[PDB]
Formats: sequence, C-alpha cells, structure tokens
Amino acid sequence: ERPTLPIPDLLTTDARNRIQLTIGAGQSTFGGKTATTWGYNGNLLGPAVKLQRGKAVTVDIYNQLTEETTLHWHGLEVPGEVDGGPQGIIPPGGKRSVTLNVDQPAATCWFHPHQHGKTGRQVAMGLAGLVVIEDDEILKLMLPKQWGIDDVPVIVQDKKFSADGQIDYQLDVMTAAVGWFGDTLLTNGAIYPQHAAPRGWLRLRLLNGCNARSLNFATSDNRPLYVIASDGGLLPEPVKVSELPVLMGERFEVLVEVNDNKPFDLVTLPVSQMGMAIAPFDKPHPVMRIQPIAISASGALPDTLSSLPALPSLEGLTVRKLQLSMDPMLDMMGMQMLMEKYGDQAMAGDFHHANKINGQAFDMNKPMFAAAKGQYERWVISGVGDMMLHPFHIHGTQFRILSENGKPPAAHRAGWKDTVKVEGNVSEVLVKFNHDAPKEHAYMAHSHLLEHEDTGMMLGFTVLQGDH
Ligand SMILES: [Cu+]
Ligand SMILES: [Cu+]
Ligand SMILES: [Cu+]
Ligand SMILES: [Cu+]
Ligand SMILES: [Cu+]
Ligand SMILES: [Cu+]
Ligand SMILES: [Cu+]
Ligand SMILES: [Cu+]
Ligand SMILES: [Cu+]
Repeated sequence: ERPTLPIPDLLTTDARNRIQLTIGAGQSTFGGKTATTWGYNGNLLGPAVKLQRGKAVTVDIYNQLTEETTLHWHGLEVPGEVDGGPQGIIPPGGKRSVTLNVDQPAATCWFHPHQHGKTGRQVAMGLAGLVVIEDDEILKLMLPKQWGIDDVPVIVQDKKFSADGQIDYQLDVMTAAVGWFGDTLLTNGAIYPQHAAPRGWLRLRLLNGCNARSLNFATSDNRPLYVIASDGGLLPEPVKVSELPVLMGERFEVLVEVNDNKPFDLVTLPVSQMGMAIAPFDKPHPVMRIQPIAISASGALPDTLSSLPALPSLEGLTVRKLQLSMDPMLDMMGMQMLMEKYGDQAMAGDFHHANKINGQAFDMNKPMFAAAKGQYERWVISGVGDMMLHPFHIHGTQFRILSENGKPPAAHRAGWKDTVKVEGNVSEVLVKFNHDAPKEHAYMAHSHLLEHEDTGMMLGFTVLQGDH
C-alpha cells in the first residue's frame, strides 16, 4: 500500500527559448493531515529544469507569495547578477527574468530561495527544485537515462509538524544553535514511497535537501552503491561504497543493481551529529522501497566515465583564511535546551547575529573581500574552537578539496564539489571564479546549515578582475 514515488516534471525551453517558474502557496497531505505548503509550478518542491552546456536559456520567475523571495541556482557557475543571492529580491506579485549561459560539465544541480534571514523557513515550507545539466560527453556513456523509470531523482528531507498538521518552523535559541530538525522523513515529498524499477541498473540522483540534518545512505540487504558523480559532475571512474554520507545541499549520483523477485529498501543510517540520532533516527530508517519490474532497460555501469584535470601547483597562490565561530552564550543555551528536552540520546555518538565569519556577522551591503577572476586561490576554512557541523558552500565555483576536516578527501569526494565538511578542524579547497560579481550582486560563502546562515554565518565577496 505504499504510494508511488513522485517524479518531478523534466522542463525544457519553449519556442521563445523560455522556461516559466511560478512560486506559490498550496496544500499537501502528510499521513492524513493537511498542511499549507509552498512550491515551484505546484504545491510542493518543484520541477527539474533541463539545460545543455553552451546553450542560453531565459527563465521567467513569477512570485505569487505575499512575501519577498529570491531564486539561487546552487551548483551553477553564473555571474553575480543572475546568481540570486540575498540581493536578488523578487517582489510579492512581481516577476524577474534571468538569462543563464551554461558553461560547465554535466551534473545534477538544484535551486532554492536565498532571502536574507529567512532561507531556512522558506525551504522548510517546501521550496526546492532540481537542475539537470547535460553535455556531449555524458550522452555517449550509455548510463540509465529513462527519466522517472531507471533515471530517478531522490530528494530527501525531514520536517516536523504541529498537532494541527501544519509545518512547525521556529527560529529560536535551540534551532539557531543545532539546526531545525524533525521526526518525519520525506522522499520527493512523500512518506516511504515505492519506486518500480526495471531489472538491470537503476540510477539515483540523491539530494540532501534537509535544513540541518546530515544523512548516510545504504541498502537494506547491503548491496553496494556505485558512485558515478558528485556536486559538480562525473567522477573519473565509478567508486564502489557500502555507505554514502551526504551533507546538507550535497548531491551524489549512484548506480544500484535491480534483480528479479528481490525488492529492497534505500535507507539512511544513524549519524553522530548533535540532535540527529533522536527517535526514529536512532536506528536505520527507510527512505524508499525499490520494486523490480520486467520492462526494458538499456543502461550499464561503464568502466570509465570522464577525466579530471591535474591539481595545479600550490606555490604562489593567494591564501584566504575563513574562521567560523558561534557566540559561546548561544552554544550554551541551545545545547542546554536540547539536553533538557531529549536527554543523552541528543549527544549519541539576541542570537540573530551570534554566528560569524572572521569575527563578522553577514553584512549585505559590505563584502568582506574581493577575489581574483580567473586565477586559482586556496581558501582555508576553520571550525577549530567549535563543536557544530558546518557544510561550507561557496557560490560561483565548482572546486577541488585538498584537505577535508583533517584528512585527504575520500575518493568519491575528490572530484568536483561545491560543499566541504568543517567540524572542529580545518579544511582547504582550491577555487577559481570564471565570472564577475559586483558589490550590488555579490557572491555568498556560508555554512549550508540554514539556521546558522540565517543568524550570521555568511559573507559576501566580489569578483572583478584578475592578473594585471
Ligand atoms: Cu544551496
Ligand atoms: Cu550556491
Ligand atoms: Cu539584506
Ligand atoms: Cu544566556
Ligand atoms: Cu557557559
Ligand atoms: Cu549535549
Ligand atoms: Cu557551536
Ligand atoms: Cu561569465
Ligand atoms: Cu548560498
């Protein structure tokens, strides 16, 4: 009796070379209770916008909410002016158009709001969509590619609800400290759905769309997952894993084997992050049921996928230090609240500017620095002196991780990424920005634990000129 997995529509340009996105409020049902929800072209979540490398598209965005919002293309390398950070306000009842000139490798990216101080609430209410970038190279690989049959997006999110059935979002001292988390897991908006998949190989495009919760994917019968792509695109070869940790905002594409008369579940395993192994997440928790079917499939697991360029020489590059911090009093009170409500299981395994980078809370009208254009830079990001998890994301770039929180990156994490783990230690990434970003439409760099972002842990930076 499980509902079928909802499939976002795959949306391409029309004869005018446009795509229309409407942002609005509607209603959804969760376990027989109605909730007010927000969506793109719909009442919850959104479509998957399909783009080709080297082709321009124009996106018309209609805000039919009664409050301001913005639309950011997470993972897509575009100029500040169309990046849709906090300065890209779309008035309630208004329309903004952006032209996107796609110039990066095939990848699964996504889109969501970036309204200043309110991003967590707007994502919790339901706003998220997907971007599918294709190029010439990926289409020659004979990967599974029937959308909604053997090539399927999997957007995983937690929410909590009040007794009246509404989504229960509060930015308070506990949530500003540890993040907004809940007791109900959704998969493309549904609770424990089933997906009917052809015998052979199934391609899952995994997105952790949670506000604050880290995930760790595995299968019910321990069959392996073959990682084929990260945030910014294909890896050089598939990497076989028994489990796959995924931070907030991260994407991975995996292939899994589907065999006759053997259903299995995709699950998430308990994580060690504060607050996130509370019941029902103290044990392995189901995400979706895979049901084998006997319709045609042509997809395969290739020996080779692509080629990564060599990491450049590190001598001579500009180094930028980014020190993350949390107000000791916020940490104090939030942790105490968490302990009092839930006890030891919560540790298993004015705060509106309390969270900072280099001693400064986000200033929308003062960028912290100007980065070079077209030149490699080394950015060193530290959570030393703090216990919380900071998945650190940088707009405008796909980067390479040199060191991740005390160690070289795992093989499946060594390709193109837009997020890096920072948690009580220091990480180092190699970045290059191909496009301009002025003071009036600056690039953001921030923790993707959304409650931290909303209470100050973000900076603006410009990109202007390069070598002179
Ligand atoms: Cu994002
Ligand atoms: Cu982003
Ligand atoms: Cu602002
Ligand atoms: Cu206090
Ligand atoms: Cu204290
Ligand atoms: Cu604690
Ligand atoms: Cu903290
Ligand atoms: Cu550009
Ligand atoms: Cu962002």
